[PDB]
Amino acid sequence: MFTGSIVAIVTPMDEKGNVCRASLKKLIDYHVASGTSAIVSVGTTGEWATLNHDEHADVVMMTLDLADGRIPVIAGTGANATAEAISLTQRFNDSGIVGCLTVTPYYNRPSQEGLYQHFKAIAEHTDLPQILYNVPSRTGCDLLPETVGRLAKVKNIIGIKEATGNLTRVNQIKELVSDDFVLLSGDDASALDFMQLGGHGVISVTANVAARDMAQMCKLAAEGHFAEARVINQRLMPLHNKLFVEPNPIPVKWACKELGLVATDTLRLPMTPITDSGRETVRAALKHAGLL
Amino acid sequence: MFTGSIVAIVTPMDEKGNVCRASLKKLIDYHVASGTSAIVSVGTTGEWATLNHDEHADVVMMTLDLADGRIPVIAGTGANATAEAISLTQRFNDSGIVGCLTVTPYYNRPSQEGLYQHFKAIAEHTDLPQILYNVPSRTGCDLLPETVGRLAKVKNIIGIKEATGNLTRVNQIKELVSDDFVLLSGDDASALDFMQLGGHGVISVTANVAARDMAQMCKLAAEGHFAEARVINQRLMPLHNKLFVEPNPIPVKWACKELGLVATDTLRLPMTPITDSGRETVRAALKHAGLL
Amino acid sequence: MFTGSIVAIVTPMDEKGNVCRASLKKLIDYHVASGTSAIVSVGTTGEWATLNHDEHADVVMMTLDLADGRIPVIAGTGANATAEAISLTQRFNDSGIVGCLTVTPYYNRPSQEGLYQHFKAIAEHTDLPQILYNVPSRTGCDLLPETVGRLAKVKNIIGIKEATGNLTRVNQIKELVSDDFVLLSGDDASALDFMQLGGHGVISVTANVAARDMAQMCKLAAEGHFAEARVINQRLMPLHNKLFVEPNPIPVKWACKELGLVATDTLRLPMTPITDSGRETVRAALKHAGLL
Amino acid sequence: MFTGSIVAIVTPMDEKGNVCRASLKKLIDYHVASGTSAIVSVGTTGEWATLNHDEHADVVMMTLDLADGRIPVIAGTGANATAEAISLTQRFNDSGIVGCLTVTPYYNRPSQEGLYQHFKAIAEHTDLPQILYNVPSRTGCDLLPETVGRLAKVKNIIGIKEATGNLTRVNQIKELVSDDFVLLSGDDASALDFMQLGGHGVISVTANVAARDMAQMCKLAAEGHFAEARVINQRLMPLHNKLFVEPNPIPVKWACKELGLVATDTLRLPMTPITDSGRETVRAALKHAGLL
Ligand SMILES: [K+]
Ligand SMILES: [K+]
Ligand SMILES: [K+]
Ligand SMILES: [K+]
Repeated sequence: MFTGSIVAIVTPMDEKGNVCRASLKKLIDYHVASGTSAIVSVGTTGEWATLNHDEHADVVMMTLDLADGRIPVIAGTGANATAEAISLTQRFNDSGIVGCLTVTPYYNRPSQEGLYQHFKAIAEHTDLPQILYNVPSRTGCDLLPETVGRLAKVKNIIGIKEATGNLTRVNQIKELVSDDFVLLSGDDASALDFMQLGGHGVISVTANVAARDMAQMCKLAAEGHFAEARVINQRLMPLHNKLFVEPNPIPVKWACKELGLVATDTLRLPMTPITDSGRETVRAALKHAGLL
Repeated sequence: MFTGSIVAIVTPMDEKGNVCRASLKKLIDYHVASGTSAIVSVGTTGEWATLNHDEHADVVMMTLDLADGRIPVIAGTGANATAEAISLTQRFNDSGIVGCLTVTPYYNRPSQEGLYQHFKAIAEHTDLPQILYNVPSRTGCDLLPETVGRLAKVKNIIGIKEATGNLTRVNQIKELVSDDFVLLSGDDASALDFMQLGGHGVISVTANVAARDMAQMCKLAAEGHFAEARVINQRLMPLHNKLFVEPNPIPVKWACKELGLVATDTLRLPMTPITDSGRETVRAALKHAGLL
Repeated sequence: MFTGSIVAIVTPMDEKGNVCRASLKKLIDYHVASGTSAIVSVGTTGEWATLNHDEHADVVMMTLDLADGRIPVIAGTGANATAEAISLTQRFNDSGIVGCLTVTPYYNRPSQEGLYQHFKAIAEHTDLPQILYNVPSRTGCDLLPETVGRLAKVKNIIGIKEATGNLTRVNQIKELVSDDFVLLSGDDASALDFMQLGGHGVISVTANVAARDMAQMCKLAAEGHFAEARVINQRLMPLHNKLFVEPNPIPVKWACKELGLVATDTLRLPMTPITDSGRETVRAALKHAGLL
Repeated sequence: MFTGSIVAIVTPMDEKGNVCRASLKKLIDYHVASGTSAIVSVGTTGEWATLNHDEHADVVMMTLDLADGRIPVIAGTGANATAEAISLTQRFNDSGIVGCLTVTPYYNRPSQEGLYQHFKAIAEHTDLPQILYNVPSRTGCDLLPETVGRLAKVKNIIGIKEATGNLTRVNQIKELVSDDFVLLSGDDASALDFMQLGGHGVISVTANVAARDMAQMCKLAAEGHFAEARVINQRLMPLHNKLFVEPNPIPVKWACKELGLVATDTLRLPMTPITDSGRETVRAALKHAGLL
């Protein structure tokens, strides 16, 4: 499922930094119960950066086993070398995931033609649906609407998570792609605006701690009831901002711990424990949302 | 050494995308003859992003073998995960390299405290000298002078490659570190300016194809002969700019092939072959520098 | 009238640089006939910068005389000194204009508190409605939503022309102001998006040459018929971009001359005549819009 | 001269907002005693934006009278309209000023060809030496090195105040102009660096309150004594930063009052009185420099 509120799920860890199965089960049950549309497993918010390939596959497989067919799972699968991206994607074929979230090559700053070849080749070598992920603040490269237009013609490239926060991209892309191509916000603070402009949903950090309100907001937006969705969005707006007061997923993991959703807020270096000042800003945002 | 003209050497490839030993030997001999001070092996310009860790080590080991003690070799060794950077660096202990060029975590955008802990931990698990590498346009992370100052206190963190192109950083860092911390430019176009402000050399892309000019420029600079140095700079300025006309190392590999320094200009996806327009551009720059 | 398609009208000049009454009459008749909502006289596109105070008042008065009650007129009235802004605004009280478009102080980069005091004082000293004008690319200062919220409480401050092109500002502002506060786009390329997000109209450059299509687009947008408005917007999008291929109003004046709407395309230094390359880009945009 | 430490002098005011002759005399005597090289009268820091053209001329004439030939006086003379800049400059012909600091048109964002024609026309209608002034953060216009090169050929365009803080510009301009074109910094924080790269002095805000230190810094710099110069720079660096804690000249006028150099810190709207927090900040900077 590729519409509505999709959670960019944390990968909960014990005090040693290893994946905590009990905490993950608690999160998945929460998402099933709260009407979340799907789970992105080992995306950015899932510390894709710091898990080894074994861990990355283990977390996705554990998420699928725990979900037990109750909610669809999308795996985070990008890489900055095209042969690697292909390789890692093969490993998930027939896993039970419904799709892959594949980021633009980071660090090596490819041309638009390079991006076209990269993603075309990934898609050629799988039957899985691919969702392109554009996040220039992290990767140093910006997948432009024209190139998204070229890629949307590839049968298996089915949508984009547009994380620039630049709302002009919504209708620049829409006009170049077919009506079944999915446009998903990757910027919680601008996501309601994104849907009002014609976007189809959000791949959300805030959804980790406010799943029901996120799922209701996105349904109201889909129905056209923007004034009603905006009431919910105004209560969540402090979280949408303050979950990035320190690098993601530091604040959201601390919030999940405070709510009792995970056992510990531990992350892997170079992510650091939340500062005291951060804890206070996040807890005030949680109170604004009505969660504490 | 860690001073003068240090080449960010290309990883020359065959048509299959694997390292070409004959071409690498030819380059290394060229650098020895040209007066280059050191070689950074499998840094950014050497396609660190698209070699796997074994391929990367094979290139470094081959480069050391071929250098045969005639020219010092520094290995590119970043990772965006701290545990992984430590293992990946450990592999070169007792290899023969003289130090490591370690990049700031890319994509995950750690805090300055996070950067401090990452580099401190790397430095504690090795005896090799570490040169920090700041290139926010690629990494989405900017290692600020205050943090460099804190890290320069760690015994084996010995210098920085400052690739922002922001010349104010030279004296901001110089005032916070001891007189033997090395400051190197990572931006060819501003490197002579960077040395004029107090920097000690440059880790250069342009040096791949103008090694003698780059070494003579840097010697003059170190001797305080800036007007003289600048005449050489003006001759090379179109190269300093146009070797980034398309994403590095696309232009510089073509240039190396056009000069007879390597057998093929092949790169790995998502890097693409140079366009016709890019060729003409780089060819005019080579003509300007007197190399063609 | 402060809703719909409002034209940022050129000030047509003869070959000597003096205002051309016959050309101005032709434009005003065209706007009356084409369903434009109102005319902004001597705004940015009207070369407010280069007219002396005598000329500025003369053009507004001539525009009012020629309009003859058929279309409302808004005068451009900003200044970067608060006493001056007050002074110039007094001169239009009882003129027959319906309102003033008052820009944020340019060059001196005031604080948000400074902006608050500036605009509060202007509004205090007139009965005329004031429309705030935010255009940081021109002024060096950015009137933020919080400050717009404070100013919207002043009885006479009735709306804003938001020219950043940053579409997140629409609902940031809306939520802080009352439902009768008018939100007007000042960025033709993003103006339809702006209205879809809840904006009320556009103060438009494109409207100078495509008045009817602009007026129909804005009415469809007001009715909620965004798919229909977007068809028109897609035909106008080359003009929305290419009217800024050289500094405004250079391209739009050349376009008005090409259509026969004004006698000459003359501007005042430091605005320069359109280049040949500019003429060709603009004429292709006009053909795309169906106007040539 | 047009070299060494040149003060961008405040226009001290009474509580009514008009020039305070007693305070201006005291400042001018202070500069003569301190070794300042020249005074820029009614530039940016002198509130050029909020004086009318007569008030501006009165200040310049009073400054010359009070200077009594002891220290050269340059007048701020920009306009964003070419015809107006020419008239406004003509007024100072035979006044006694030694030259004019003429700003790039603000707000109307002319092309480089437009900037060339504007400055060329100004220079042709006067015999006074013109110093170009590039400050895109205030003007929205960036006068590029290539254009400076073209303008430096005009006999009485004699130098540039480069207030971008972009240190690469020093050598880009120096390579295109003759050895007697003057390059001055307009950014206190980077001015010593700018001189280290080949610049000839600074038009300084900090010099209002640390005139002796600034003059000694600039002498040392001109003599090649950069380490010595830098010790003075480090003492003044918090001032160089915090005199812009709130919009210039809000901090520097408060500082002048706190030092007993002027009678009141009054400014004209939209400049606002300094906040309590800003006072404490600037006071700590003054303490650091040893001036309080
Ligand atoms: K498709
Ligand atoms: K050290
Ligand atoms: K109001
Ligand atoms: K000259």
